Amino acid sequence: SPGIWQLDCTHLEGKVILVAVHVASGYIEAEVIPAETGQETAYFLLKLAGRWPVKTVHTDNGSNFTSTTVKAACWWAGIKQEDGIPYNPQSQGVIESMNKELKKIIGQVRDQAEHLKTAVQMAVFIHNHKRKGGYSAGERIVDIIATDIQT
Amino acid sequence: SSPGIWQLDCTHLEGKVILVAVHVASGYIEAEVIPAETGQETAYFLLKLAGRWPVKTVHTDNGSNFTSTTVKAACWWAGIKQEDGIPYNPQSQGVIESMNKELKKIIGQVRDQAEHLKTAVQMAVFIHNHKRKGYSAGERIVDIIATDIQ
Ligand SMILES: O=C1Cc2ccccc2/C1=C\c1ccc2c(c1C(=O)O)OCO2
Ligand SMILES: O=C1Cc2ccccc2/C1=C\c1ccc2c(c1C(=O)O)OCO2
Ligand SMILES: O=C1Cc2ccccc2/C1=C\c1ccc2c(c1C(=O)O)OCO2
Ligand SMILES: O=C1Cc2ccccc2/C1=C\c1ccc2c(c1C(=O)O)OCO2
Repeated sequence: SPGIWQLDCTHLEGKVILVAVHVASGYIEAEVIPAETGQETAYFLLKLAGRWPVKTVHTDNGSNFTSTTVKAACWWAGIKQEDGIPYNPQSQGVIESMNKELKKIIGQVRDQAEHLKTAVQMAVFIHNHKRKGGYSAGERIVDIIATDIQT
Repeated sequence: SSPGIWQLDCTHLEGKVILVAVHVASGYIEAEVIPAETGQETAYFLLKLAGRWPVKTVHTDNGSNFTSTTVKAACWWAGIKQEDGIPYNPQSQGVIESMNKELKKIIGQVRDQAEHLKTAVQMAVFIHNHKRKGYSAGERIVDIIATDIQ
């Protein structure tokens, strides 16, 4: 469970925002891409798994589930690729809520940056630092993974 | 003071620039390929970093990025103390130089498995961070920051 991530893809300004959520903590990484292809998704997972211990990924849709490039990246990085089917239905709502939160932050900083990608990274910054402890998502992920290392 | 300190490091390969941030206390890195090191690239890269780890201090890699107003804007935004990168401890220039070689060596060993340099560079970041030294850099940074919170 310290190793489970969920991929999430949302839209804004006719661009695509790919998001990985660390399910246990709510911590995210996100990027702007021109379209969600297998190649983007695979490259994004390679980045994530080099930066956090990614054991399992719940892919956002069936195309990325099926994608050969995605499977190659998952194999390369040691990731157990899974579907992202909400066998707990509160899953669709939690994600939908995140997407709305993120878009609201992106809107609040909209003005401080010329490009959408800068706004998105500002929104990642704010989401990850936001106090619940009240511990933030960033503190939780570190706490979860550190606990896990000492066992 | 050590859990928040990062060092910027810029190196070259295949006519492109590899921008690296090293968590000084753990050796853990993030890195990107850019067409050229500009203030804007450096500022955007720092914004990314500080959204993903608690970045308190950055030692910039050179005086241009030290001076750059875009880099100062991103440091301000993200709450980062921008410092110089003067190796007051000389054991620094040597540690950074070794890393760059280690990275290029890893990039060379994977270079065949990916069409693009960016992919090879992220493979290298993956290999460096996971390498057992037997704790890894990725293990160390989590333990350093966890200890700090608690
Ligand atoms: O003006 C500000 C304040 C600020 C605070 C934090 C980060 C960036 C910026 C910033 C501009 C900017 C800078 C670099 C970029 C970039 C943009 C942008 O305007 O989108 O796009 C890609 O690299
Ligand atoms: O530990 C981590 C991992 C991480 C990853 C990304 C962002 C923050 C953090 C983080 C901690 C943290 C969190 C929120 C904060 C904050 C701190 C902090 O510096 O302790 O101070 C302001 O709001
Ligand atoms: O073939 C493989 C094996 C592999 C293992 C891990 C990650 C990528 C790849 C990969 C290809 C690839 C995929 C996406 C990319 C990308 C490349 C590339 O070939 O550089 O460049 C940008 O997005
Ligand atoms: O805890 C962290 C943070 C982190 C950030 C980035 C990469 C790895 C890790 C990491 C741990 C880890 C490290 C090396 C390994 C390894 C593990 C692991 O999965 O625990 O298993 C194989 O070599």
